[PDB]
Amino acid sequence: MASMLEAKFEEASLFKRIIDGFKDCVQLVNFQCKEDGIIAQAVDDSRVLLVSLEIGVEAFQEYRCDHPVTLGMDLTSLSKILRCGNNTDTLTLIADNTPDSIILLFEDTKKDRIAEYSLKLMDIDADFLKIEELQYDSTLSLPSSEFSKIVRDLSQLSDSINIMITKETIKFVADGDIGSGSVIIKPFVDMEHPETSIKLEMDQPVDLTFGAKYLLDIIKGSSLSDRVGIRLSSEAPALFQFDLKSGFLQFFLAPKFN
Amino acid sequence: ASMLEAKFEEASLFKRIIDGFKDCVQLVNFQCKEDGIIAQAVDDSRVLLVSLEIGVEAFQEYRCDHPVTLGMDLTSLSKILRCGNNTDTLTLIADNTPDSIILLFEDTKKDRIAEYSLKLMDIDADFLKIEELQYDSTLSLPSSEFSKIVRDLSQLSDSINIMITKETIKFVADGDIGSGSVIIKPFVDMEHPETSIKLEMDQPVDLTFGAKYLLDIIKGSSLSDRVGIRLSSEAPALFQFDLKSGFLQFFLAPKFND
Amino acid sequence: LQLPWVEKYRPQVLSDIVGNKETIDRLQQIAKDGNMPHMIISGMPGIGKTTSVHCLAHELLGRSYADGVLELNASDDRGIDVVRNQIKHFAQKKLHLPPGKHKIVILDEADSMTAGAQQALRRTMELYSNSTRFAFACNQSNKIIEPLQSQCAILRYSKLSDEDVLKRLLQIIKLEDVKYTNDGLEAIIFTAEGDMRQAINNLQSTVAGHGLVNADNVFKIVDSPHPLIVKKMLLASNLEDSIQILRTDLWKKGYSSIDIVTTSFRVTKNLAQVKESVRLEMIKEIGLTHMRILEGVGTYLQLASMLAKIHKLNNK
Amino acid sequence: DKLWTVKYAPTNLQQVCGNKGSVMKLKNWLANWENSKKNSFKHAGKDGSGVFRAAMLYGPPGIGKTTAAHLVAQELGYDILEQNASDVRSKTLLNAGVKNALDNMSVVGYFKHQNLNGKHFVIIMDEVDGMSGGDRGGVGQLAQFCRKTSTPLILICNERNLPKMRPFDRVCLDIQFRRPDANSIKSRLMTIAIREKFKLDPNVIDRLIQTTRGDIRQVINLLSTISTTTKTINHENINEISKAWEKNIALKPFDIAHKMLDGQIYSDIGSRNFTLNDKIALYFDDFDFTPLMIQENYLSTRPSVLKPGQSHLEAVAEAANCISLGDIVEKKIRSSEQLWSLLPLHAVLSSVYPASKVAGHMAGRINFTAWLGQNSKSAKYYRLLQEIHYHTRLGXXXXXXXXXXXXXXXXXXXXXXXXXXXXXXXXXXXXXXXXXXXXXX
Amino acid sequence: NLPWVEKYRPETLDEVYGQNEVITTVRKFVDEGKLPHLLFYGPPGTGKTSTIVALAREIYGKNYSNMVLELNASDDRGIDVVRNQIKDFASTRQIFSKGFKLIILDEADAMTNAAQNALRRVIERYTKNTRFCVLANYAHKLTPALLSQCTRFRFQPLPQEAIERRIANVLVHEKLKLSPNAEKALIELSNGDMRRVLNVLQSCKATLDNPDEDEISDDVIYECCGAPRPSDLKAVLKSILEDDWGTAHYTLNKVRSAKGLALIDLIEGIVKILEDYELQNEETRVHLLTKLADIEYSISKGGNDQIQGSAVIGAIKASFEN
Ligand SMILES: Nc1ncnc2c1ncn2[C@@H]1O[C@H](COP(=O)(O)OP(=O)(O)OP(O)(O)=S)[C@@H](O)[C@H]1O
Ligand SMILES: Nc1ncnc2c1ncn2[C@@H]1O[C@H](COP(=O)(O)OP(=O)(O)OP(O)(O)=S)[C@@H](O)[C@H]1O
Ligand SMILES: Nc1ncnc2c1ncn2[C@@H]1O[C@H](COP(=O)(O)OP(=O)(O)OP(O)(O)=S)[C@@H](O)[C@H]1O
Ligand SMILES: [Mg+2]
Ligand SMILES: [Mg+2]
Ligand SMILES: [Mg+2]
Repeated sequence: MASMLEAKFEEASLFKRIIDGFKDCVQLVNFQCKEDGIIAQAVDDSRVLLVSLEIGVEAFQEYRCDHPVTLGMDLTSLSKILRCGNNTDTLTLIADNTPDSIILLFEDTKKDRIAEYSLKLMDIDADFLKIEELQYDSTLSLPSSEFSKIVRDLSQLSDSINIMITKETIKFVADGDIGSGSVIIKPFVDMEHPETSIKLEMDQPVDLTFGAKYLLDIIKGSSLSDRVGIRLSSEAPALFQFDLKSGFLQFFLAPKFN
Repeated sequence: ASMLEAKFEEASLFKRIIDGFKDCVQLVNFQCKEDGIIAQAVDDSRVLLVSLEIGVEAFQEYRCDHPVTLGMDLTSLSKILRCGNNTDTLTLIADNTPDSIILLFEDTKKDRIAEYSLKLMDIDADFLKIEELQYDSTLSLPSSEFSKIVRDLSQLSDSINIMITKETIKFVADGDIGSGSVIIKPFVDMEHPETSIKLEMDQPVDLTFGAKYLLDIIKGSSLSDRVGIRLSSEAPALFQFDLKSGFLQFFLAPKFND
Repeated sequence: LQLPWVEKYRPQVLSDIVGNKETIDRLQQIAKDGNMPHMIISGMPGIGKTTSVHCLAHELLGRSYADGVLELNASDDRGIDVVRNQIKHFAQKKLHLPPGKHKIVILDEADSMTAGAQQALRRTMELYSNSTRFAFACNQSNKIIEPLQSQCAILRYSKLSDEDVLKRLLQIIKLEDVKYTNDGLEAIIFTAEGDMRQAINNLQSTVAGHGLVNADNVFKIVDSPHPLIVKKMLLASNLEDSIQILRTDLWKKGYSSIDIVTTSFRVTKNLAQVKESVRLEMIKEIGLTHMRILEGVGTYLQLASMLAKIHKLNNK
Repeated sequence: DKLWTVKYAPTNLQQVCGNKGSVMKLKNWLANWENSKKNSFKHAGKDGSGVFRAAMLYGPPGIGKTTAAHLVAQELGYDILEQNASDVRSKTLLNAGVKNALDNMSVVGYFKHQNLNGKHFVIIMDEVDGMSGGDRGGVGQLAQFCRKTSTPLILICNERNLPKMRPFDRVCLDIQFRRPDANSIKSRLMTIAIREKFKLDPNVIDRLIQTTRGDIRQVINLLSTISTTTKTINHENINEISKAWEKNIALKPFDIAHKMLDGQIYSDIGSRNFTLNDKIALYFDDFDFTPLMIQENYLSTRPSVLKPGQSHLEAVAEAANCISLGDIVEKKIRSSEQLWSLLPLHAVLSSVYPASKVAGHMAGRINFTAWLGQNSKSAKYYRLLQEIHYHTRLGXXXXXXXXXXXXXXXXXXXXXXXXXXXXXXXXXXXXXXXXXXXXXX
Repeated sequence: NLPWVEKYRPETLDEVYGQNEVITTVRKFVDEGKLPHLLFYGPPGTGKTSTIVALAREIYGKNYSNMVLELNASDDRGIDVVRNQIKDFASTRQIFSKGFKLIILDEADAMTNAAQNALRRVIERYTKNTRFCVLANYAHKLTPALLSQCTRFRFQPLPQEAIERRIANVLVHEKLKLSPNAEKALIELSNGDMRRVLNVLQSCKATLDNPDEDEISDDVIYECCGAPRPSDLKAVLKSILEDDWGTAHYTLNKVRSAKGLALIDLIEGIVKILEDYELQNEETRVHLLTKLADIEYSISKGGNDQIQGSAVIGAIKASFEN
């Protein structure tokens, strides 16, 4: 009965998976809260990967948030807290006016157990970037568990992974010193299980190379969506996206030199 | 003939037991008698003391005619104790004035005899002291349900305060990155008596501890599926772990708080 | 309970410090405004540094001291790790404060902070000076790496004059109804050499064991060569006489060879009777012997040569 | 509201007081980088800044190194990726972090894009001589990057001639920054003052710089002490506040040397108003500089304390001797963290006594200690002569080298035809010459 | 089988000799519940360690080990040990009996300034619940911030009285006899260090013992702890003062090499034997003490045994031209 922001996650585990989704490449991040929902972008420490989040008001059993508020917080701390909450728990975000902190209430069906944590906010001078929906040369999509395996496999061979989309065909290559690694997957659609289908909307060929380390970090969003969208263009950062019932977690990875 | 004939119903018993000491306590002289085994020891800081009592009821056979003094190292002992299959039976065997104790593992179908020797540790100390026997408050909850609350809060502070207020068990931690508070009440699930939480209070209690120890304590959660805790202002808190014929109890000293 | 008076009567506001007026006022003003620069407050033991900074901390943050001040002293962990995390995290912490106020980080006993750590502190207080300001307290600023030094104001503190020591001494006397003597107070002043803490501590130990604070009682707890005797030894008209004072009243009574010299120096210093030129040449001698005592040769002989050389000068 | 060093921090290389020569040398290198790359970094241009992947800035505290590196980067459109001592730069994390950006482009470089470098990094590895035990193998891995990077790399440190910095020697373009020029700092400080609504005697603004030994960051902070201390500055206050400020916060080390050297304090009369106990106490007002201060100017006074018929010279020799003795004492005090109980004696032997021997009228003027910066010269050169020895040890102790490397100067400077002849016929290279040239000079 | 030095270690406070003013005040302090932080400083073997150990027993009895925390130079006490172990014990209540805890830091002057500083900050924050006792040979080697935190009790060298008494005790529980002025010699040579007395006394209970009832003489002692004797020493002076150089240079050269003496020892003894003469001019005294004091000093740094000796002869001789 004393707040300017009061959201209540349908599932506690959600906000955790959402943050464990990128708390390894980004440390400090500003969460912009408004009427419709929560939005947040943050650049990598090496300034190579841009991370953008979007949590729609449809992910909360109840979402208030009167005025627009900025919640700058350290993901390592916030992560320690979320780790507290158990299964049968309704995580509720709470923020007063011009906060210095933030409360995370872990209630339970059985009103005989209540656990609330306070988290001191950070002062973040975010270099706000202008992300604009672009027209990428190629736009594929595949199971996140697969993209994960592929990325993990190849990363053992090289520090760089080349993604080639030629003649409607997805090809990942890794050329190291010990040897090379090549994986190719052709589009299809299994009506048996639509989620295991490989899509591909090419318009122009694409040959980009990404740092293996950043892909190993992006594949961590493979707990939010069973599928991963990848949009590539010779003149722009790659875009890896995971879909959330009410939003998404997207990554913009800058390529290497030609 | 063996002056000390101790056969454990299951070798998997003496294993969960020593797991309580193992970490917080260094060396522990084991004094045997005609009714079972007892032993105690204290932290090099003199903040926590462990008291072990093993009754014959948890023995398939016990015979220790004349009392004995078995000094031994837990790290060395804990090793010998792992060399036991879940199909064997442990048997403590010591001669007149032991120069090393013997553990015997045996099956009940195939001839397999595992006999390990173990030198004894003599520290020239046997101070067993206990004085408290009536606390202002007694509570109980599942050993797992506890160990959780403990490590959660351990993340935000070096100290954890178990605040016993009018029918409300309260654990709190205040630190650098934020605060943490878990308040569980006494409840009973007719269908799940084990996960029930009982609390009998008389006079309010308020005392802080050092998470350091509190942590090593929740390791005795391996000895049982339910931990008992008795508090009393300006008095070492007692954490007891019930066992069929005995128990493992921790006496933790608080911190002068004013 | 046994509340030490050094703690019980610790100045709780910039006003109560009998410090270095000039400098303290400088602080009083920063307390009213708020543009507190990073600063290194250095000086001898017990003149009011740690008190000072903490008092500045309050008048600046009021109810905010609790969340806007982070103290880290020699009893805390202050290595590379803590500097790169705790401290950094604090400066990055969000805390809404009045226009000219900033969070304060107090690193006391800063001359104990390893260089590597200080080195890892540099960038933090440079990047977040707009919300966080640092205060370093030490006896030797010499132990603060220059990069940190150039980032802050250096405020030197001076030993407390006997007048100042005397004032706070009486203030405590009234609030404790202590029975004192003028000579008794002169004994404390004389043995605290500008150290308020030292003075108070003694004062209490003196009352705690003799109630009445008189020279005789004071020098009892101090248990060092009584100034009077030491004096009567340095002024003895005959070298034979003074050597007797050293033999009968000092050495035979079991006082440390270090104890003798130190007092001798202290007494020679206040020997108004003698002349500046003279007291200094003596000191030069007492010191030479002193350093000899420190190199191991703390023999009776040495002390004798000291008095001998004294007379040689006080006769020429 | 903000610290002054902040609000008055350069915004263009067109505001870096001093080192303009080195700033240029820097900016250039960062310009011809693309080409140097195009040419496999094997074409040491007319500047030499062409065979170097990375540049190594170095110099005293607060002289603009960190400002230049950042500024030179922002001027050529590049995006900055920096790290410093507050970060963990161990070989492990180094190889798991930045190693990955050595050949990558800025993700910010896109949402910002006519920029020609906007999508490229300039790696600023700052405060490198600060990498402690919290950076195992950091310098090594860092020095390895200077050879295999594919983007501009800028490293900053305070002491380039250190053992920990050895691994960086031959691997990069090291541009030196010396202590900015007084006129530069004086001019700058004036500008500040004017904007800060106050005036100061060019003699005060002058000695500050002298005290700050060139630390432009320090003077700025030290100069923000006035307006911050007093509540309201007025028309008249300006001329008088300088006193309380100068004799307390600012040039306190001077008011000490002043008082100490005033003969009025040693005369029978003042001799009891300002007692022996007070004179000694003045020492504990800055026991760091006081000894340095007295030694600095105990011979620039018109004594009024000399015994009748005692020459200025004679009295000086007596203090000279005492200054000497006090040193012996200091050395021991600094040989055992537990010897502070000797400071009073040092007070007498290093200041009060010497003073009393020549105190009186101030002939010249109180000067800052020459010993400090003079101790830099001597030191910074022993390191040179040293590396020179560990290159000639093949051809006399490092001492016998500076006292026999005289003849060499001739057959190495003589006329500057027989160029290559002697040079190479010495087994020396480029740096082997550039280095030996410095000291010899 | 403990060497006497340890064998006769005070078991209780009533067994400590010559430190009564300390024992009484301390005990009064405990009985009145006003025990302050303690600093026991003094030279070697004066009863410092004996005293707190005993004081600690008397106070806690058997709950000793679980209520008292003691560390000494043999232990690790850097800054880490201070914020941890020490700090922990100081901020944690007792497990057994109720009351205040006691931390003993022996040979604290062996600690570094960094550690001392941290120690002090701990003692400051937990003074309202725990008691500290610091022990040292030199207060001056202790940080003023640490010293200023406790009440001081200087353990002075054991007075004739005390040492004569203990000598009496050891002579009983040990079949041993000590001639009149032999006990006196032992005293004058122990410089108030009870430790050196018990040491030589057993360096005889295993030397002269044959009939198990012999008599220890002045000699047995002077020779035992290799120290001059009035006769010898007081003779070497005469040879230096009267006889020619060559002759005196011989007397000294023999007396010290025939008795294993060292200038250092001789000088000292001479300075005192000479301190009673009624010299003519005062300068005689001065220059004498001066040069002798200079000699003694140069020796402590190892110069040239030969020259330094001739230096002593010279100094003593030269100065006696009045
Ligand atoms: N100028 C002063 N005015 C009044 N009380 C003082 C003054 N200086 C010291 N005290 C007393 O001495 C105690 C300790 O002084 P501190 O401020 O800790 O000295 P300090 O200069 O920080 O000493 P260190 O840490 O050993 S360098 C305080 O709690 C006061 O009661
Ligand atoms: N050469 C200069 N010209 C103008 N202002 C300067 C100069 N050097 C320093 N400053 C001021 O001092 C502040 C810090 O200077 P920096 O360049 O960061 O120092 P630095 O040389 O890197 O020092 P370190 O980190 O101690 S090595 C700036 O924000 C400026 O206001
Ligand atoms: N006052 C005393 N009364 C009786 N015996 C003593 C006394 N002082 C010393 N002794 C003997 O000397 C031995 C050493 O005394 P300690 O109490 O350990 O001396 P200490 O003052 O701690 O010495 P340090 O460590 O060299 S400073 C004991 O075991 C005693 O037998
Ligand atoms: Mg302090
Ligand atoms: Mg810098
Ligand atoms: Mg001892």
